[PDB]
This record gives sequence, C-alpha cells and structure tokens, in this order.
Amino acid sequence: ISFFPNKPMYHVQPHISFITPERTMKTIPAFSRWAFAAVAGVFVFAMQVPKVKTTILQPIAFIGDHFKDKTPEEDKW
Amino acid sequence: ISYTPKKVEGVSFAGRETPTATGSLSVVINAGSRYQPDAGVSHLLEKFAFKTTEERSALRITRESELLGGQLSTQITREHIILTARFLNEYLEYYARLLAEVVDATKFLPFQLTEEVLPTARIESELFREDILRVAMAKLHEKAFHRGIGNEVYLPASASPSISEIKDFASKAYVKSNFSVISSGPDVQKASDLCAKYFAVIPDGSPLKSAPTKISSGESRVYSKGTNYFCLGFPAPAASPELFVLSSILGGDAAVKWSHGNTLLAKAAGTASEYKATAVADLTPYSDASLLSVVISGSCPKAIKATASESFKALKSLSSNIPNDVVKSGIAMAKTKYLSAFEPVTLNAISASSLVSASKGSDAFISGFDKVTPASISKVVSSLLAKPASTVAVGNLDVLPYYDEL
Repeated sequence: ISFFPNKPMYHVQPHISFITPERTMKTIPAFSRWAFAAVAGVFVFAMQVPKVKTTILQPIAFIGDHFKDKTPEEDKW
Repeated sequence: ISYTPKKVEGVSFAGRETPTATGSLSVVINAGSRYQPDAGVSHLLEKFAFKTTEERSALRITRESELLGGQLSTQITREHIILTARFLNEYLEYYARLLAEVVDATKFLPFQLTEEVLPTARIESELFREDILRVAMAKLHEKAFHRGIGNEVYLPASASPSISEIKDFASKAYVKSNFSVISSGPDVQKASDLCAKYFAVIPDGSPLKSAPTKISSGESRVYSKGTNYFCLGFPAPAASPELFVLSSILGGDAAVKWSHGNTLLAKAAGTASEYKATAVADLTPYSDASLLSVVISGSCPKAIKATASESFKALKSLSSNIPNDVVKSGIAMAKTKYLSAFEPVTLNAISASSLVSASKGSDAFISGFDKVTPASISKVVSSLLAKPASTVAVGNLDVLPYYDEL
C-alpha cells in the first residue's frame, strides 16, 4: 500500500505532466511579479490618453498638479 | 578472515565476519566462457543482469536501488559469472531478495536485447579490443590452452545469438547446484539465515559438465606501430605454493617505489639493455590449470630481444640449485602478495579459485608456503621446461624473436 514499501516516507502526488502542487506553489511569486511588471508597462505606455489622465492620474495628490491643463481664457475657439 | 564454507537447504554458502559498517553479497555462477554453447552467449547472459524481472522492471531496479543508496555490479571471467551488490548493513534483506529474484526469475524480453543489452556488449568488446596488452594476453591464453578455458570471453564483432539461445542457457545454468553465495558483512548468522530462506525456490538442477583441460603450445604474430610486447607462456598443472614462490622469485616489479629491483628478471633487464625494457611475471590460477607468463615490453625491439634472451637464460639457470636467501625472499613476497589479494570485498581471480575449490582453499594453503624448499622449486622448473612455451609478438616482426632463437 506504499510506493517503495521499505521506505514508506515517500508518496506520489497528482500530476498531469511534471505539473505537481509542489512545483506549482513555487512559481506563484514569479507569476505575481510578471503580472505586476506587465501592469506597470501597460500603465506607463498609456498615460497621455485623455480618459486615463482625467480619471486616474489627476485625482492623485502631488502628481495631479503636473497632469492638469494650464490654459487661460485663451482657449478653444 | 577467510571464508568458511557451509551448506544450508541445498545452497552453497561462504561467509566472513569483519568489523565494518558495510557489507557484500555475491553469487559465483559456474557459467563463464568455458561452458558457453556458442560464441558470446556468456557475455550477453551476464549483461542481462538486473533487467526486468517477473516482479519488477529495470526502472524500478535502478531507481529504487539509487533511493536506497547501493551499488550493483557484474563481472565475467573465463570460468565464472559474478553478480554482486554492496550496501549499508541495514539493507541486507532487500538485496538478498533482489539477487534471488534476478537469479530465479529474470524474464527475457525480446525487445530489450536489441535496445539495451547488445549495444553495451558491442561497446565493451570495442573497448577491450582497443587495449593492446589485454588482446595479447587473451591470444596467449588461446594459444596455450586448446578450447576449455582458451575460448573468447567477449562477444566478437561477427556474432549475434538469438534470445532463445540465451534463454536456454539461462534455464540450464541458473540452478541451485551450479553456484554459491559469498557474503562478508559484519553479521554472518543473520546473512546465512536470509540466504537459506530466500535462495531456496530456484529448481535444483545439475552442475554443467565440461571436458578436462587440454594443454598444447603455439606461437602467434601480429604487427603494430606503437610500443612492442613479447609475452612468454608456460601452461602448468593446478596451482601450488611452489608455483607462487617461483612467480615471486622471478619478480619484475619493484618493492621500493622509484627503483629498479634485485629480482632475477630485473637484474636480467639491467644487465641486458640498461633498463630499456621491463620484464614482469605473474600467475593466474584456475579450477584445474594454471598459466605462468613473462611479459617484456618496450620501444626498442633490439633491447626487447636481448632482455628476452637474458631472462630465458636466467629462468633456465634455476634448474640446478637455488641459494637459500632467494628462496626466503620469494617466500616472503609471495605470502605478502597472496594475503594482500584478499582485502577487497570484490572477488578477483585468486579468491574465487580458493572459494570454488573445497579442499582447504586458504586455511591450509598459507601453511604450505613455509614448507617450500629449493629442491621443490627446481623440480617444478624442470617439469615446466619439458614442453615448449607459447609466445605472442606485437610490433616489428623482423626483430622480435621466435621461441627457437631464445
């Protein structure tokens, strides 16, 4: 009732193809870091879009001053 | 120190108790190249060790042994097939079971021979053929003895036995009356009980029958461009202490590390060719025969010829009378070599012969060294020089001598 009866300390875990829970638990930090990097890249590549600028970048304090328009009464015709 | 024979449940046992932390288990099957029906069958049968049995596959046998931390080894000689496995002493039962299963039920799958077994045999045969000295010694063995132990141990390049032949030979050889069990762990009684319990299911057949050895002579020649060799060979009857004493008296190998030597062969080489050619001698015991050989090697064929003539003259000089000091030195060196040939747990060509023979292989053999007298050595040498010797020459054949010119 044991793989290698002389050594019962071993066991076989569910697997598809070298995909095991022990290995799966190890790669989670890599996936999280890659997701964060991808999110940061997508953010940095789209920061002049008017909707993003007026919705996400503007309300943040100490950064919204730079991301705000500075056109006086001389403006759109 | 020496194995003590015993027989339990129709199984030949030989144990030894040593104060170590490891152990050993081996089976010495009398199914070597001497008994093979066709050429190379013994080699392939030996290479089938630890393959897929009826209860386990090769993957299990390898991976689980790796998990347990053990080594499995196999060996083939001209008269034996040895399956051995060293381990930590805590795993005796498992390895006894593994060896018993390998010996008894070792189902021969037809697709393993063409995938794993044959290429290994081809590689081993090629590696053996590359070594010049081994080929020369094998040729000398074949020239001296006719076909009993003068067969070819390794598989030739133009042979391909079928799986049926190997299966038939295995069914005829792996029987309870055709091998023994050698163990050298720190406990003997427990190992004896384990071996008796486990090695008791193999059917009790009958030992293989082979004709008595036939002794003759002959000379072979071959060409090579590198170093040159010239080997002499004197077939002899069953090994005796006098033969070991004579082999040590001839000498050839230095005692001190960086020196020349004071043995007969060393002095012959020194006074013949100013140490430009080295001569060594050794003895190889067998079940019912022995072969004493002298090997002369070098790069100058003239020096090899001169030292061969000088060594032959020195050997012939031993038939008149021997001073006592030479006999004492030879006795001491032979005893030291014979006892040092027992320390390793691996069965070499000396321990196996002592174990297979049941007539006081080692217990009384050592006591027979101190009773060697110059008259006995002179008689042995005189009986040795009756028939001509067998020579093998490698290299420049226009300078390397024949036997008639020595």
